[PDB]
Amino acid sequence: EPNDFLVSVANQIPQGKILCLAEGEGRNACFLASLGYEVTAVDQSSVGLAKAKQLAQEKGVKITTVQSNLADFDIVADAWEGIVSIFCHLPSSLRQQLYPKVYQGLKPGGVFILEGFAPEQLQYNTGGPKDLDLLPKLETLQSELPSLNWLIANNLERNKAALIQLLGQKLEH
Repeated sequence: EPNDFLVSVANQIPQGKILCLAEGEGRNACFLASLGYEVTAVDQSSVGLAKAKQLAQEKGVKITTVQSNLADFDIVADAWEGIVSIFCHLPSSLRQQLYPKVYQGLKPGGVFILEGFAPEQLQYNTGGPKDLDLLPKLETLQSELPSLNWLIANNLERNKAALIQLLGQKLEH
């Protein structure tokens, strides 16, 4: 059961290396790997990364390059066709550090996909962080990756959850 938004925009990611931020599970990574991508699942819990490998072995995908945490993590510039952040919530101070490396890590034409709780999610009891610092508005996230071409930018509310969905593509030279 991979993320529905991710399965909906998978066709927008050029074949190549895809990096999943704090993907823990392995359902999104294995889902993408089943499409022909070279995925690197990065998570902090060795218990999750270990279960990610097992799911890969069962789903028949030789793609699950595990990793560590995100705090002191850096990605090689122009090396990824896609970088996915599904419900990967971080404090403003950390997004200010990460996102710039995310923008630079993306090859021209590569995409950045995000799905997470909107600030109004605080009015619901269906999950997500309580600190508004980890719940930036859709426009604030966009300003953290300004040079990207936003193919999709949705603010959704159902009542139940408040979500933001983004698909940003790095321009061609």
